[PDB]
Amino acid sequence: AGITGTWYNQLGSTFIVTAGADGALTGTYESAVGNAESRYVLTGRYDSAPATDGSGTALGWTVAWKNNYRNAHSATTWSGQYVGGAEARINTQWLLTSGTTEANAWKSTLVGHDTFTKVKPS
Amino acid sequence: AGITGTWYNQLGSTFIVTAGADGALTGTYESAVGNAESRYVLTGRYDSAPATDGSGTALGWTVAWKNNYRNAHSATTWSGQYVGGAEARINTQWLLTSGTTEANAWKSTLVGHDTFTKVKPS
Amino acid sequence: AGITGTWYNQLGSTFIVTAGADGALTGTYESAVGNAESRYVLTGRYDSAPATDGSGTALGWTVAWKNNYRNAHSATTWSGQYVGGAEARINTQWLLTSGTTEANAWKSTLVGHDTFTKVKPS
Amino acid sequence: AGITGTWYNQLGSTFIVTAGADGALTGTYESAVGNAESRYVLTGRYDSAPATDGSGTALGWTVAWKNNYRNAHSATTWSGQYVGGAEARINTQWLLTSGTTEANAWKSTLVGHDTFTKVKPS
Repeated sequence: AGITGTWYNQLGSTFIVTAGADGALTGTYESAVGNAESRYVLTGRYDSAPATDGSGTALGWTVAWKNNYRNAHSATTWSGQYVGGAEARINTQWLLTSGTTEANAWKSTLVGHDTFTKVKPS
Repeated sequence: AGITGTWYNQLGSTFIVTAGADGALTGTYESAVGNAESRYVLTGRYDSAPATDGSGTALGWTVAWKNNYRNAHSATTWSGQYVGGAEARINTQWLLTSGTTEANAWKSTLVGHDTFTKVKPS
Repeated sequence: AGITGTWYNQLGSTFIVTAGADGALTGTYESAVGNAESRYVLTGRYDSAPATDGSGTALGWTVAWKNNYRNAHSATTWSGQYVGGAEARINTQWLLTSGTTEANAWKSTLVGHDTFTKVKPS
Repeated sequence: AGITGTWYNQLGSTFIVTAGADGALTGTYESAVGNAESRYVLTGRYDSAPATDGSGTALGWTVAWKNNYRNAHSATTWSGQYVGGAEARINTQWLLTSGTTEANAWKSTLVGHDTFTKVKPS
């Protein structure tokens, strides 16, 4: 429970994630709101025995932007924490790297944040 | 091939990973050499068909810092690219997130970089 | 209008800043609203001829967390952009490096994000 | 106390910087080994009473990529620590932001690292 299920960020993006008993996160990422080729494999890990003091649950997952149809030659990883209950939400920061020449290494990695909630937004 | 194998970073951390045809990354991590008290589960994704024009192969992976010995209440994700050849390496940046309370949420995430080689460092 | 003035983020921090003619940012950052021993010097840079296509105004500044009464032995740099208009704001990502040692250098840099508006939260 | 002076990274970029006794950092950056058009104002802050326990000296500075010649509608912030001695060096992580539209704001900011030494490498 808790992590398992559908999450939406505040810009029309989805991922259905199942959380395993050991600490696994596997699922998909529907980069577009719906369509079977904006969909990408997702896998990750989470603190499957988190503090009880009212801290968040630490987690991260990875998606590589290749599927059956498309390749961005790149990948994103999210790192953050899960908060349950009233405003259940996943707070993250993310890195998105592209394969580059050595020459372009330096401009290879974008950084950002993102918040997913259990209820779609506007 | 290439990616599958054992990897070392400047600080003597190690990880043994398997790269699957799909795009799966599966192995373990160790943040303190010698001992298996720092053996944690790694799962990830990589670009199973990258752009042969000389660019790196994009990938990322996650490690939840909980195993059967200790629990850290935090996870790390690595974003980066793999390069093979005589100087084979994985160059990454990473986010380390600790579960916190609303209060310390601003102190939740560590950022860094990491270069992994097939050869143990001095 | 523009950048020059008073800004607020969600957590009760303010800075007052003057946007110099040729590209300077100078001012003070108060981490606690109405608290004297929490003012620190701010210095920065911004794009003084930003585009005319809707884009934001690139900017960044720095605070070394040392003043008259306190010294954290650390520093933050904010990088982001300014948007004027009805919903004026400065969207930022920040890095916070503390002085560490060789050994502990890995755990030296906090990463995050922040948004300042001309009009207080609640 | 030896922050002021000339600094190099491996991609043949320099900055010259003067560190006042008030926490100020003023200087020039020059992404080209030589070349007036490649010069940009630099301004920052550092910790002017750093601990003497073997920790680096925390600092950061900003550069807005507009000068008397060019405008890149962006700015970099570097955050990091000065390490003196004979292996003297400034270890940083940086954030590069361009002015984007709200639409492209997600790919606004690059991340990376950089090391500077008082001596040009390879």
